[PDB]
Amino acid sequence: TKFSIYPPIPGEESSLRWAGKKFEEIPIAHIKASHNNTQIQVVSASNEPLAFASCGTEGFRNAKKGTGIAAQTAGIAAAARAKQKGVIHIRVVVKGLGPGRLSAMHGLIMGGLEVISITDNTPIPHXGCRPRKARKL
Amino acid sequence: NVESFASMLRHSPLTQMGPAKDKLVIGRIFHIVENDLYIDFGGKFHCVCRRPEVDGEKYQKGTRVRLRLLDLELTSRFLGATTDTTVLEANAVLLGIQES
Amino acid sequence: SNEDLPISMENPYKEPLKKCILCGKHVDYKNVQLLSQFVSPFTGCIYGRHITGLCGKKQKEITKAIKRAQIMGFMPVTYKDPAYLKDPKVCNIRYRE
Amino acid sequence: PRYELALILKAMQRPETAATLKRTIEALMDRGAIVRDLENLGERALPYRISAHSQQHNRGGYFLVDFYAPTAAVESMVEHLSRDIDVIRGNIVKHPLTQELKECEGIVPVPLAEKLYSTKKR
Amino acid sequence: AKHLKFIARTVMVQEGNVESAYRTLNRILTMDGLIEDIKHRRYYEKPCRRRQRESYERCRRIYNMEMARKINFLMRKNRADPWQGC
RNA sequence: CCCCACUAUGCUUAGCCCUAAACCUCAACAGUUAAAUCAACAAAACUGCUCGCCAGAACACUACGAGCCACAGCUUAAAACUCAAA
Ligand SMILES: [Mg+2]
Ligand SMILES: [Mg+2]
Ligand SMILES: [Mg+2]
Ligand SMILES: [Mg+2]
Ligand SMILES: [Mg+2]
Ligand SMILES: [Mg+2]
Ligand SMILES: [Mg+2]
Ligand SMILES: [Mg+2]
Ligand SMILES: [Mg+2]
Ligand SMILES: [Mg+2]
Ligand SMILES: [Mg+2]
Ligand SMILES: [Mg+2]
Repeated sequence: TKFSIYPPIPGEESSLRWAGKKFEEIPIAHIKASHNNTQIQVVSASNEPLAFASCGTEGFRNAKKGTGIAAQTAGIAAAARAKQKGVIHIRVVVKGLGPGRLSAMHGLIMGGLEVISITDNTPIPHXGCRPRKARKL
Repeated sequence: NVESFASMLRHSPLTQMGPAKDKLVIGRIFHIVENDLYIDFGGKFHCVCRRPEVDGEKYQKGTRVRLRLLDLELTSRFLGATTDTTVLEANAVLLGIQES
Repeated sequence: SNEDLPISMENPYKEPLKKCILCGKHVDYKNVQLLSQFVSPFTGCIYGRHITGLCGKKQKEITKAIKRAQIMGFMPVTYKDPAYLKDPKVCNIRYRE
Repeated sequence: PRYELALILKAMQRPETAATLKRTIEALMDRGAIVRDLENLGERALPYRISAHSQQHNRGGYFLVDFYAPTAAVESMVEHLSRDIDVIRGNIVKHPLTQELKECEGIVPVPLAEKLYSTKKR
Repeated sequence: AKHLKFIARTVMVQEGNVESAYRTLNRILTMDGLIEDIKHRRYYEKPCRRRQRESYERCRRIYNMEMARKINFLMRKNRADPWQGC
């Protein structure tokens, strides 16, 4: 069948399988790519923590954290700890538009994990809290 | 008995055509540059059509071809202009070679 | 005199005024399937009139109907209803290309 | 005038839902409303989670109540629906059939704006 | 927070080609205007400044679309010289 | 100026305050596109009628007087000395 970019609906019945697990049971790899740091946490379908990594926990401090290579290092480490607990396929939910938005996802790929779905969950208020004032740079 | 200009205009083939959009006409090729064919169909301005790849050898000077007119003259008024920009050529789609 | 002189008339070749796809049709906030055809399938953002192709009157009607449906439990806000993802495509927008 | 009540009810059994619809209609009649028709659009999963009366609702039944009531009867009915624990969400709007859609001639092309600037040679 | 998850802004990875899927997700957010909205929301833009920016963008769009139309209109004249030497 | 923390304040009710580059710095109504169109620039040039306002710069969104729920305030608004420019 033709590939569909839209994810399957949990209520509906779909023939897509990944190692015998349906799309709703795939563990989730949430990525928080801030402007200064990248935090990656991998959780299973039952909201059970599996692996967590960040630039601050992988030998990067201060301005060095806000780099793609630092996020890539955290992604590899996050994959390594998740792979110990039996994680193979992940669903990526990236939050934020930081420099490690894509590089942190690369670390998961090179670490032995497989990416099947990408989701952006950046918080966009619809009118919300008034952000800080503009910088006089 | 002198035919007036209004009589000439009324009975002219161009006037009785009506709108020029999607009208099949016959033109004559008078100038050829590379693969660009300059075809005059009796209008004020000629039309430029690419040489078809299927039978490009037959398209020569003086050859009569069939055209589907889209606009007698290409003009358009853009932002800040006091008058329309004219290309001094007509828009037509080349279909084939007229045969009798 | 001369009978060949031009006369005063309205344009007989004047094509009829173009109409939007929803011209002459009612728009109801409970008609979710129609409303979902004018929002993005990934974000639920309301498409502009340059995409939907609607006129000014119907574009306002759809916008008002969508906003009413969202607050009254008829239309999802953050995404487009999956059951309506197979509707005919009427918005001139392409994402994958 | 004529109104339409977009009524979303909690997913319950037939005796409970039937009692709720009758109880809601009686509230309109107790406030001078003349109920016209009762429509059933079915029951489908709510697009988003709704919390009401310390209850989390994921499914609800859709009904439409058409009635004629005075203007002052609209405010009283809204207060009534809030206290009802079996109503997921209740909104009172004008009946869309009361408004008459004006006939549309079509779309008039908008000419490019002209004479916006002087014709001086800059 | 109250809507169904893994439906909005979700792209399925095809045959493990993560690079194509991410670019598809990035383009969808850009086309809907989400990417530009987030950047301007990092620091509050005062109402006076927002109107000036919107007016600049609207004036920019008019000029960009008008110039683009003229380029396409005159593109047919980009052929070779038919009267070389004259 | 950059970063962090936090208060007045931004919100609601009631009563005040009456200022802005409150500027689209382009008065209201009825018209005209013809002549000499028109200093420049800006957002083309004008007609009829009425109201408001303006007469070198600075002193001066000031002093005094007066009015005001205003009391470090607002509105109205000078003069002397000085300059030949602004
Ligand atoms: Mg909420
Ligand atoms: Mg505070
Ligand atoms: Mg203002
Ligand atoms: Mg003024
Ligand atoms: Mg006046
Ligand atoms: Mg006038
Ligand atoms: Mg001049
Ligand atoms: Mg002042
Ligand atoms: Mg004073
Ligand atoms: Mg005095
Ligand atoms: Mg005083
Ligand atoms: Mg005043």
